[PDB]
Amino acid sequence: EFLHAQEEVKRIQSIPLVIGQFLEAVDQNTAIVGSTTGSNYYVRILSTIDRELLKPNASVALHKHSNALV
Amino acid sequence: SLGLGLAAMGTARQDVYDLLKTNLYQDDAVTGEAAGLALGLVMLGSKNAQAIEDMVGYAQETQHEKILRGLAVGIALVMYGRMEEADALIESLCRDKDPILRRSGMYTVAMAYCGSGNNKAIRRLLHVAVSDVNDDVRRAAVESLGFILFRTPEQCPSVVSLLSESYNPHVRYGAAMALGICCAGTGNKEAINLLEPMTNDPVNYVRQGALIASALIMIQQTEITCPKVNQFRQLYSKVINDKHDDVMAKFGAILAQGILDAGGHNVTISLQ
Amino acid sequence: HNMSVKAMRFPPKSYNKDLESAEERREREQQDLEFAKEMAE
Amino acid sequence: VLESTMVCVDNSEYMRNGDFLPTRLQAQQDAVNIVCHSKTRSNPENNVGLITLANDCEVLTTLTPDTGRILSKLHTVQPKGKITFCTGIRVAHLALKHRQGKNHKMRIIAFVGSPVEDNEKDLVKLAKRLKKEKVNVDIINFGEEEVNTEKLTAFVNTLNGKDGTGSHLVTVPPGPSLADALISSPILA
Amino acid sequence: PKGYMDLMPFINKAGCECLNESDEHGFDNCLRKDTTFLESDCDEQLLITVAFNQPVKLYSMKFQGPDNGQGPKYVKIFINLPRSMDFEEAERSEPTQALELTEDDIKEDGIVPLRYVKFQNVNSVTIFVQSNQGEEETTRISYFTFIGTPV
Amino acid sequence: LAVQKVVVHPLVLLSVVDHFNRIGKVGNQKRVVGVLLGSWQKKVLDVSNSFAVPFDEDDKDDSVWFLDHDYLENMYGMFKKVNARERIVGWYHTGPKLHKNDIAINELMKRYCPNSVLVIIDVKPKDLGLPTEAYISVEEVHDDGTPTSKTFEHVTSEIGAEEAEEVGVEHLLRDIKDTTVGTLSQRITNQVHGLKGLNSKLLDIRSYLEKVATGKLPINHQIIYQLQDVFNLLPDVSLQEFVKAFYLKTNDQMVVVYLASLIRSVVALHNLINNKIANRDAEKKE
Amino acid sequence: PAVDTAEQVYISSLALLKMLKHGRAGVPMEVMGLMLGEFVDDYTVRVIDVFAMPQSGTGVSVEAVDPVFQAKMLDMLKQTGRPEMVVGWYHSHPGFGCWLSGVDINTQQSFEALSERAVAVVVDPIQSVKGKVVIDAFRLINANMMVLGHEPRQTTSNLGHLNKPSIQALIHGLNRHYYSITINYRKNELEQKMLLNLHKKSWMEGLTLQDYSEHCKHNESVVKEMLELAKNYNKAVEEEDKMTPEQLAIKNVGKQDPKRHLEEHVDVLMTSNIVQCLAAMLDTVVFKLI
Amino acid sequence: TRPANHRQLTFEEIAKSAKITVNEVELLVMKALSVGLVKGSIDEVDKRVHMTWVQPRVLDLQQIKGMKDRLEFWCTDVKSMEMLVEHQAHDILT
Amino acid sequence: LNAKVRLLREELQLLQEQGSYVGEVVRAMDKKKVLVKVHPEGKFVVDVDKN
Ligand SMILES: [Zn+2]
Repeated sequence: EFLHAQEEVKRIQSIPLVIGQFLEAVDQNTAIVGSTTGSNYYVRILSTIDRELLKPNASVALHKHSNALV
Repeated sequence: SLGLGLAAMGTARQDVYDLLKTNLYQDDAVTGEAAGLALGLVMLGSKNAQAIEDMVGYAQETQHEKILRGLAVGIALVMYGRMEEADALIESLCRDKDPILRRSGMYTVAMAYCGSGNNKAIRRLLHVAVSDVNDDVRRAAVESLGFILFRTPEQCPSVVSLLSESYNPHVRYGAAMALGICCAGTGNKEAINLLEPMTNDPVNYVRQGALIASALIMIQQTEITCPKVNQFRQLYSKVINDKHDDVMAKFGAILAQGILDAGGHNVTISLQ
Repeated sequence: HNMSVKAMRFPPKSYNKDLESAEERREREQQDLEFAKEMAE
Repeated sequence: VLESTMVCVDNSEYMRNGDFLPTRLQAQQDAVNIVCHSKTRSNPENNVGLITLANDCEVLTTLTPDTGRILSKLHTVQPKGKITFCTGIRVAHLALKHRQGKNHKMRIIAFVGSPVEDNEKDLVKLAKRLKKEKVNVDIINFGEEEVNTEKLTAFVNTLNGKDGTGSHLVTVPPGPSLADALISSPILA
Repeated sequence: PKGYMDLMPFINKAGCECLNESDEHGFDNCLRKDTTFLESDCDEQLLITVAFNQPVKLYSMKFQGPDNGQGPKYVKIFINLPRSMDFEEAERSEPTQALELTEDDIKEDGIVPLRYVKFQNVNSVTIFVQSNQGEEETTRISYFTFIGTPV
Repeated sequence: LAVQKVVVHPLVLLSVVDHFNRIGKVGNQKRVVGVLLGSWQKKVLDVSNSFAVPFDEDDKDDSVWFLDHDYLENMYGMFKKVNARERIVGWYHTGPKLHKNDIAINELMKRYCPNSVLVIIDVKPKDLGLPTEAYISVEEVHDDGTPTSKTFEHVTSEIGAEEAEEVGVEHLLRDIKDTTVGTLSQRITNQVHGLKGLNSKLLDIRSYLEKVATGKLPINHQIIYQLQDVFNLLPDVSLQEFVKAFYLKTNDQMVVVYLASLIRSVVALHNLINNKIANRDAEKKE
Repeated sequence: PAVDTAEQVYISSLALLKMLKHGRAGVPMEVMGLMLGEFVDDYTVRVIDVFAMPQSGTGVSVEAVDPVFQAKMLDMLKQTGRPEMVVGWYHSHPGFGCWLSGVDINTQQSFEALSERAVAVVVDPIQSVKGKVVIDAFRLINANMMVLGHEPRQTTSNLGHLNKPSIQALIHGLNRHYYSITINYRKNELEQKMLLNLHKKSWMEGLTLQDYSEHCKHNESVVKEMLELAKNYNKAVEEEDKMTPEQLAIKNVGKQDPKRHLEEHVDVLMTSNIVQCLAAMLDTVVFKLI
Repeated sequence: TRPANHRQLTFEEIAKSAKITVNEVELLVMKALSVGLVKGSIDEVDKRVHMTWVQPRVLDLQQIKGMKDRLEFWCTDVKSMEMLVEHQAHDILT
Repeated sequence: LNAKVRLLREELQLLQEQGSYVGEVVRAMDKKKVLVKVHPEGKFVVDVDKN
């Protein structure tokens, strides 16, 4: 069921996704992202995201509704 | 059918069985559910092959699920308190591809092993609860643990405590119901301590089962006997009077009040 | 590796408490109810 | 009547003969154009399909409530090969079992214009099988009736049994046109 | 047999029509045992109908055929059919039971089970032998009867 | 040949299974025949959809058989209207093995698709092999002087799924498919399946040779030619050169396994260090 | 005779794949089709098979049902053993959840006039992932009955309230103009074993040995990768000793973890070499000249 | 005729069996190798010819029976390791 | 392991919860009021969470 839960959380990554810019990691599961809409949001990060790729000034795909880093 | 079976429990009268079997064979969803359930009630504990062959044979031929739900309870009741004499039927039901027939095997395990504490039967129920394709069978697998351990009420809040926090809400619901069935009337503080967080479960029906189970555990119980009765008594009122609470969580709370003050505070639930 | 892994001890912490709190999980339901009761109307 | 018919047209080498004016291939094309048209007005829901009776049977057009497509297929039918009447009826019977509407009645139209080179036992057993499925095969014994008048006699007699005129064995002697004798035959009645 | 019994006395023997019958061996042979057999003539297919009083319950049949391959292989069973049944309405319809016989069931020391739930109140039974254990154009049946009880 | 590989999608398998079940319900059928629809990509076929067509064959004679080709055209226009990129790429039949009249049916199928591919989809759940066996009609020009005939040449088959088709399959296989087994265990199970598959293939050849020896079938002289090549290709693993090379290569991989295991153990020790520090720190504050 | 909340819609394995394939291919058009099956009883709706209606033209919305396409497809499906009536219609919602719009409500009313138990199934091929398909079955709520103060359906069971309604659906008229029918899937042993052949590798691949030149180069390259990772791994051990527990994870964001990559390289290399060794050993005796 | 283990024909055997001069053996192998009748190589220093492949030929029933007997040993070896890997890796087998 | 699975399923619902704005505090006010500047949307007077 852990594999099923990991597989089924990927629906949060379904297109379309608004493109943001990773700014700062507040903690493990939350971060500050700058959406291309022009607004800075304090959102959550999907746990299955490689945090080694969260370099500064890295383009990140955000949920079109909740702006979460997916 | 429900009235006739309720009035012919264990009587094993052929005329009642023949009439009820005719109603079951009509292949009506509404009638078959009551006819199938009453079929087991009338032949309660008889363990005769003809009732098993007719009901199990019908369950593998009918295409209406409501009939299966009544038959699943009916098949279990025929082999009630039969100890190992239901082993042959149990493996046949638990190996069935029909989810409802598998649910009947869990119920058959409960009735063949009522209060016997048979760890072999408990071994099968726990295996199905954690490893089964259908959530209903998992919920019934945990539920059947109450009927096997009610003679040793302290044993349930140890086996089912971890299942009370499982990912599957259906196993969590059955975990509530297992405590309610096994610890009915005893006012088990260890069991009540398990149900107390379950009344705040995110899933609605898990809350309903915990509320109903809490009523079963501490029916008639007073403040001195059970310190948490007053807390839960206000908990039932809060859920009912909460306009933003889910309706089926209120269904358990309203039922819980009925069981808690059942019989005008003069009755208790005791399987023994 | 097998010996080291078997020697790892998890303290008996109160599991399933790092999940959503009952009070805070209720907060979304009330707020999301107004979301459906207002945006749709 | 609400029945589905299949025309077992023959394109054997003997269809080049001029015994029927202008050609047996051309004469049978007029025969189909009239018998197929007759089945259309008997019931607008009637189904007509084409099956060739060459060396190897070939279903040119399955059952359809259309007439024009039958003749266009018959236009391209050229004389070739030898008749295979044993397999022609079965392949036509097989299409009858898979018709558009199962309420239709069995009916097969055979254009026997070449000798049937089989034993009487095989022809008789074919009739019994068609009688089992209530299949009526209507055959015109044109062409070589001087030698087919006995093999086909056992075919219809066994199919019709003792009662009921389910199938007919109308036999047109050579003349101007076999179609001119079809409108007076019980096939079109 | 365990409280049930063979039911040829109930079978009226007057409303029984065995289509695709053969003049050589008729339907009487397979209903009386005493050796002999029933066989078909036109085709391997063999349609059988059996009539009796309305109250009759079927548990099992014993369609024992010969061993050469003329014994039935795939059989279709139909119950309570209004109007007549041709070979197509026995081939293009949904049977109550369509048990595919094995060689063990054909053996004279063999009894085949039926889904007793679907055979409770039977007015008449239609039996459609579709194929035999081979490619024999005639299908033979040594013996046959229904084991059960009246309703 | 014209086809290098045929990819049969799970939708086709379910459609073929359902097609065999529904017609098989009304009457016992030796097989059911339908039409395969799909696209073409380079030289690999992409069979992705199928529809049923009326079909019947007399068991006694292979020559007598009927396929409703007018139905075949009518149903194609349906599927072309919905999906224009799916064209007729062959036919299918659920018969466990090939039939003698299959080459005749392919000719009727060949006029709609010149390079028609027959895929035999076995409804019975075989334990080892794939349910699909793709064939193509080719001209086998014999060297014995016998006239050229139309024979089916086998084309490798593979079951692949579209992204959305795969999504539904995993939903239907969610409970029974056990993904907890690691990659290393999966490959070893593949090796066990490879041993079983090779063994079954070898028994099929042995069964054929047994019947040939007793005269049940005559000598093909193409299988025997092929069989001599098979046994000639059997390597001699007892050569000194191969044994030394095998030993040299085996030791090369062992040290890499040794290095990886050496790194694994200390990394495991690091994890145990962190666990004991976390446990000691947690109990100190409590 | 109020409809029961415990009503279930059973979708076959074949039906689910067809709507998923048709819906995905028609993204983002709300591609529609008809669901064939049988109303078993007042509590069950079986969807044996579905077929896709063609798109008349451009436009991301549900078009009108084409009667000639429907009738002559239904007639021609009856010939091949599919005499199943239309029990409703399905259409795709490519990514924006499963609900009914204004056009969908009008389309469903056309089916409700003919069959009162018609079911509107909405499938989300975009949001559907492996092991979890976003599907929902809807039937319209009559405005006359609900306005006067009557629940759309009776609740005699717990079955219909096991799935919590999504906020997106509740926004778009769920429980106001239409209700959701719980969807259960009918799967048999036969179809389930058949689907297990997906991605089933050929028996030749199991005994096939990887090229030893590339295998050694892969052995070479990955071991060289651990040479740098081990050097970085040593630095990571000292750094984390003198480093505060608030940066146990924040400082790991945007910087590679040598320990994580070392495990992946070890895990990759261990299965690569063990499988190659075992396959080589098995082939030594299986393919032997003696 | 010779088994695959002993397919190293010396120049004398080819010369004697073909009634040709030992110096003409080398040209004979070229024709067989060039046309494609046999596959292999020539070791002139050791005067040996290393044939590795021959054109398949028509075989009698007895030779086919011997071929089938070879499959009996081949099938036994494959089955033996199939049980060996299954038994040894039973716990990790999926 | 159960907590990991339970947290994973709850994360999918959590990730659908709308994100939070990022603002700059101008000054604090009485009654737990704070004057902030949402990045594109100017100034606001906002509450303060009880935590
Ligand atoms: Zn829509």
